[PDB]
Amino acid sequence: AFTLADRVTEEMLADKAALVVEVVEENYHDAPIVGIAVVNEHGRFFLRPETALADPQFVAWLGDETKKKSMFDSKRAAVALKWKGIELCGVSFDLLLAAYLLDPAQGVDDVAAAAKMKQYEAVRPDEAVYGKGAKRAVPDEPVLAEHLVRKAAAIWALERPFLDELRRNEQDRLLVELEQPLSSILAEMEFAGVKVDTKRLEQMGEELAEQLRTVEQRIYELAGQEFNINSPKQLGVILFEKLQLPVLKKTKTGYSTSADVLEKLAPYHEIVENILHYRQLGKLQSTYIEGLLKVVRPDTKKVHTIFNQALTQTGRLSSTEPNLQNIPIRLEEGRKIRQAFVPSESDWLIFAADYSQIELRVLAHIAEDDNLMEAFRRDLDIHTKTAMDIFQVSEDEVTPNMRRQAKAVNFGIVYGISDYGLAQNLNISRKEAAEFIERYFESFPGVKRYMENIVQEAKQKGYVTTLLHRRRYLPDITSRNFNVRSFAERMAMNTPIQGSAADIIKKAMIDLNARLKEERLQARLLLQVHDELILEAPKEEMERLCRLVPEVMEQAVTLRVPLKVDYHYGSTWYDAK
DNA sequence: CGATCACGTA
DNA sequence: ACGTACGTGATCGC
Repeated sequence: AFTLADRVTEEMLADKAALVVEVVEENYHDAPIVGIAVVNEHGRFFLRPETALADPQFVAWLGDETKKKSMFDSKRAAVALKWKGIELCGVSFDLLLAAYLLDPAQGVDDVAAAAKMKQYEAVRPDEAVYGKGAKRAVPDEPVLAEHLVRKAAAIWALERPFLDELRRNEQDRLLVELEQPLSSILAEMEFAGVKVDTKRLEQMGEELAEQLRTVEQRIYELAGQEFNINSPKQLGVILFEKLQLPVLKKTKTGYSTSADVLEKLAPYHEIVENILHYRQLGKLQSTYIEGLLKVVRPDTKKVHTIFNQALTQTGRLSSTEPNLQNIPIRLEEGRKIRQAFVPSESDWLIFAADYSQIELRVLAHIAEDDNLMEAFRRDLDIHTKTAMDIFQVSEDEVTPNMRRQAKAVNFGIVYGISDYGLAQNLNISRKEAAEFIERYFESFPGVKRYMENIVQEAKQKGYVTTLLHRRRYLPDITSRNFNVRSFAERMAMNTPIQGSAADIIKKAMIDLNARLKEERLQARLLLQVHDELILEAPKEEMERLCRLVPEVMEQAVTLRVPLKVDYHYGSTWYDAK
């Protein structure tokens, strides 16, 4: 049972509690809190939020760092409270992050899923309580109050067994010193948001709209017929049946029209270059103009992403609503989108700092490959050096094509090398790709030993680990299906690299936040994009940031090779180049 | 409403 | 025979 409380009392304010601050909307920015539950040594309490959040003693308790709270997804609560002007402190255990670290593959998205990992089932999945999609709703108070108290009771019961397993895994510091402090930093970044120049975005959409109309009219006259260019089915009929273009790859239902396939078809018809261009413009228009404008806040003109900290299988963050980790940059036309991302205050600038080749530097460290470590100790161009070694030429004899192919080898090595995967990427035969791979391992025998050993270790232990002891279980490493087993082998090779790189930048973020506070800088973190950090700061702080930010990022961990950070700043995200 | 294509990023 | 890890939008089916 539990107390359905009319007022906040002293016994609800104990120095250790499980706390539920329920935000049902999936995007929690400026979202309602629908109910609160507190479980502690004195009992179990449900509080209505309009009462609790107006009570100065409850607000003081929330913000008291010495009053310890155990929660699930405390960032969601912390951010929803920030929009109400209320500080949440003292979160000493986050069951979402604890479950994520123990096993990211569970996809633990609610308390019930985490509870099931320890044979605790006296709590309902959130989706069973609130419903799915269209029929999603907050239930009546008796039903809501029981759910929130059951969630708090589950958190109360599950802290000890989760912490015990984290300790056995040597992941306790990973939770308490990395992921939990990072959660507070992400909460601040999301709450700050990024300012958008919506007038510039709208002007870009207008120009894109004209150019789409121009290319689309060109495609129709080249096909002698109007059709929905955005339908892969209609497009496949036009290309491979009407225009009789060669079919070099079929999908499941019909024909493949992916950009790769289209590159090869461009010699046969002028329509193919136009379809590629039409796809480029339509992607910018639908996803990065129209889509961005849909989630810009009309009052502040800011976007407030949500960084999912407990989703990826490697320890990376992801970013949603909007995804600010896939804003175009590779092609100049899309890169101009970044001109619409601007500082949030006048006389401020965008500052962007990125690790140089962090994945291959991590590989050099974990493989202890003499040649690879020496290449980074010389700060060589790694792809040119790889071409020199693979193709047995001096630096002067590396042609652009040779560097391009060596780069592709380097990407395959990080991803989990295979002759078929490299052959697909370089448009060469499997036998040729195998020759490249054999030459690579002759030049980097420590990497070869590492890759063999990590696959065997994944088989023996059942999992692989990162530098800071994140883990990923790989049960498919023992499969007798070649495809399934090969997937797991590539994951064994890639996850310690991608995951260790994630560990490093997460530590850098914690270290940076602490240095910014010590220095009393106004500069603030806005975004992380896997190997880069984006900040905004007064123009008068740029000189100090040019020294501080790369140093903090470079010193976040000590590896057998240096870490190298490049940086740029300017009046928009585009200009921070 | 739900997988599939496709394409954007590191 | 599949490159590693993500998210969004569109089409198309029931």
